[PDB]
Amino acid sequence: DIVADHVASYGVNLYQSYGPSGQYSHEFDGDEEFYVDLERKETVWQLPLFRRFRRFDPQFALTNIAVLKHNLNCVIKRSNSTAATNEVPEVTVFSKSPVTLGQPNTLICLVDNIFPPVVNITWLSNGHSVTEGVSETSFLSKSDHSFFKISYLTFLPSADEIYDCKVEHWGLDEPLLKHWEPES
Amino acid sequence: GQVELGGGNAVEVCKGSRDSPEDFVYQFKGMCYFTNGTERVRLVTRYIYNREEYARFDSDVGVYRAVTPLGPPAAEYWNSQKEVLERTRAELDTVCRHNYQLELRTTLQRRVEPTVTISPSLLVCSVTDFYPAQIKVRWFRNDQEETTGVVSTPLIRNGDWTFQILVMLEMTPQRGDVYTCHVEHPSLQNPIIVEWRA
Amino acid sequence: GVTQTPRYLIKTRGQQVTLSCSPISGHRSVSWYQQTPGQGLQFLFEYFSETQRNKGNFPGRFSGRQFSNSRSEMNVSTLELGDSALYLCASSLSASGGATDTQYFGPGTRLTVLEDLKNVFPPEVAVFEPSEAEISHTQKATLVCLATGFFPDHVELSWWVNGKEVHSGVCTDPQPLKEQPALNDSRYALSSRLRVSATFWQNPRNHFRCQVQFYGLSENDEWTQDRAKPVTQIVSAEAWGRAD
Amino acid sequence: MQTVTQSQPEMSVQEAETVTLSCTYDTSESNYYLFWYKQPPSRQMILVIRQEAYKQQNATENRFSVNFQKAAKSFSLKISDSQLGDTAMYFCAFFGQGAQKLVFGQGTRLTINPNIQNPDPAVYQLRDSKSSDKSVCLFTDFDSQTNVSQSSDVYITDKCVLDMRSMDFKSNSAVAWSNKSDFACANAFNNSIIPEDTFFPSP
Ligand SMILES: *[C@@H]1O[C@H](CO)[C@@H](O[C@@H]2O[C@H](CO)[C@@H](O[C@H]3O[C@H](CO)[C@@H](O)[C@H](O)[C@@H]3O)[C@H](O)[C@H]2NC(C)=O)[C@H](O)[C@H]1NC(C)=O
Ligand SMILES: *[C@@H]1O[C@H](CO)[C@@H](O)[C@H](O)[C@H]1NC(C)=O
Ligand SMILES: *[C@@H]1O[C@H](CO)[C@@H](O)[C@H](O)[C@H]1NC(C)=O
Repeated sequence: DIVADHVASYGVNLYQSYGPSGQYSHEFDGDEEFYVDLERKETVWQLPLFRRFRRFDPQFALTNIAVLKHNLNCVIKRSNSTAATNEVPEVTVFSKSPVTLGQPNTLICLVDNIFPPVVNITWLSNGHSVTEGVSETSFLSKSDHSFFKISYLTFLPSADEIYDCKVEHWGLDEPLLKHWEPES
Repeated sequence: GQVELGGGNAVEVCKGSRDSPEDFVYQFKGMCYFTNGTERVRLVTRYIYNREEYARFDSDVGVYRAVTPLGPPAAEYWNSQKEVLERTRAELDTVCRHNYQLELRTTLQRRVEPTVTISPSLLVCSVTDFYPAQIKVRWFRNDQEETTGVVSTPLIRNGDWTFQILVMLEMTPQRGDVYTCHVEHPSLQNPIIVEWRA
Repeated sequence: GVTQTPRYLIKTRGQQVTLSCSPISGHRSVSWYQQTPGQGLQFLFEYFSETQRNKGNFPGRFSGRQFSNSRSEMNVSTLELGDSALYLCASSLSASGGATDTQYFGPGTRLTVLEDLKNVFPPEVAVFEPSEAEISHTQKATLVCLATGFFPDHVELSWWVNGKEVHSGVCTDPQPLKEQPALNDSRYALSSRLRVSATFWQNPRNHFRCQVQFYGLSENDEWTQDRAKPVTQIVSAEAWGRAD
Repeated sequence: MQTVTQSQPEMSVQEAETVTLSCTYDTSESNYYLFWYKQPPSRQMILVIRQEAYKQQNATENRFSVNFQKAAKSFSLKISDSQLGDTAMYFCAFFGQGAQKLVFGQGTRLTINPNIQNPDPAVYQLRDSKSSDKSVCLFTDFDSQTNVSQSSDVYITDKCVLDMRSMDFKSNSAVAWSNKSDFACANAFNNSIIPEDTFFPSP
């Protein structure tokens, strides 16, 4: 293995036939600095610190992803059309900070060991889909070339509200639901 | 800052163009490894089909190499073009070293003080929302460092550029036992100490 | 190298045009540009692996495409008079993502957009023999070629001596002269010089020829006027050496 | 007019002398490429010099060299031993590794004036080889410091530089003609400065 003080992915480049869809993002020490919205041609930094002080032109991403599309076609033929193997994702739900009823907090749903990078992550509050106060990371790279993805739900902890993170992936026989509840 | 760049992916040799759905996945990773500032920098660009890394350029080697039998046609092609080799070798400077200058001004100066709270469950010391990852947590029972009975979760990556870690202590509270949680972090000149008295 | 066709083209307002480009052998990237005197060099779009990777700010009637061997075409529908320009093709190796910095240009397509074809005229060509005074004064002999009354300025002038094209001793005006400077549809005039020694002009066996290639309408072009259809043609004029 | 600036629309230089063409640029890119293109009257865009931002060594291609001052964002082109074939429109170009768009300056028109050793300015009358009634007036062998004025209803071309390579005899010439019956080669170049030593032979 390579031991180093800091590891950066100055180019997590992704393209896949399903969709088709792609992703361009930069990482530093395992956290996402930005992704490029390929449809809108915009660099979307993951911290307000980064947008104020750092520049990245989205055209670099569009160019590189177009090459990935070319490379993918070439290796599909070279591999005699070898399709990706579905992996079984691993899901964990936890809060961002210690839970106190009435104090704004954040639920975190970590979907780990994702491959291929096609997944549904849905928050349920008392059995119903919730999109308000929901955000998520891009696909974050892993050293074994699978991915993980994290979704967030901002919520007010209350004794009368329970939550589920619903994950749908081809490696699962059925939607996987990880349940979470406050102190009481 | 100045416009940052990624690694440019080499173009593959081609000249033109069940129960679950099929998916063909291509990955390219421009990876920079930094040690002791920028004194030791290593560029490794990885070419992956699905999850199979089949070719890579390694700055410690200086040329592309095949990793699996899928790689020889690509590595030989990329090593024969001076416009690919020399440009990739230069990325150790134009990508890794330059971007690091902006990490020094942003990511490497990010210091988020940990929040330390104690709550019973086993006594749980929650250390939440800190960055960077280096942290030291110790349990103390009346100025006596606990060595046995301490169970800590792994370092938890929240994905929003903060970490957290839960350090639990199996203890028996008496009327005179005062438990304190000591947390050391690069954002703190002095340790954070939170007390819990029965 | 980068090759383009057609080199010259006349169109009327509202028609469409398709331009062809073949990049340098092995190059994967083709870029298109428009050069006008009012806007300079304007980027259209760039193609790689049969897909558009980079785009300029031209309207949708400007489009392009690229085929499996990386040859490219661009198209302009509903041509406007302002679309008259030199349309340039440039190729880059592009062996890795981002490596389109070095672009080698083709010859370009001269597109002239007109309201109609009524003012299209081929040139009249005349050759003027050197004066006896120049020969006495300098022992050199300057022949002059004059091409007049042509529109548009899609012309190429060359000199031929005894059936061989010559370049040494030739000077041609860099840009045509407007015969009617006020009229914005004025026909053009162009002059050229060929200067030889007195001994070469004084050999009556030497044959001098000024040849002007004119690019106008095609044989399969509509023409409803009372004069000859101004087709693409070569108009030439000659002179023979004199001993006297 | 903002990313690449060429403040000199026109430039002239004597043959075999040195000329410097100005170019400054403005960018936030960390890695980029700078170019000079030569566009002769044939309208062919010719790549003359290429400079990489991370190679601070000034690029050179035989007679062509650049003064790349990265901190000043200046990229001037020096043409040494100027040749007649250097007469062209010169374009400064910029390509950022991020935006990946080749951007061109407004262009600089360069004219190279020939070296005229023994000037012998003269006006000759040349008869049409087919009709002895038609003729043109030829102003030739004047020095490079002479400018030719245009018109009315009288056509005068700009001056032209030819080269007889068998004797390396360069010479300037301009042509005038007119259909009206009160034309005259002696009168043809009145508006332009005809030097006092110009030869007007008798017909
Ligand atoms: C992520 O969620 C997507 C939205 O629910 C889901 O797409 C949906 O998939 C179902 C079948 O798996 C489609 O239902 C189709 O339903 C029946 C078969 O169940 C067919 O007979 C119909 O003709 C119809 O095509 C939904 O249409 C489809 N939703 C869309 C397209 O918006 C994805 O499968 C989920 N992704 C995963 C699990 O990875
Ligand atoms: C691809 O693999 C199958 C067996 O899995 C084989 O029969 C087939 O011939 C292969 N493709 C080609 C082009 O040979
Ligand atoms: C780190 O590099 C510096 C020089 O850049 C050197 O002085 C120092 O000794 C190095 N430290 C280690 C631990 O290698």
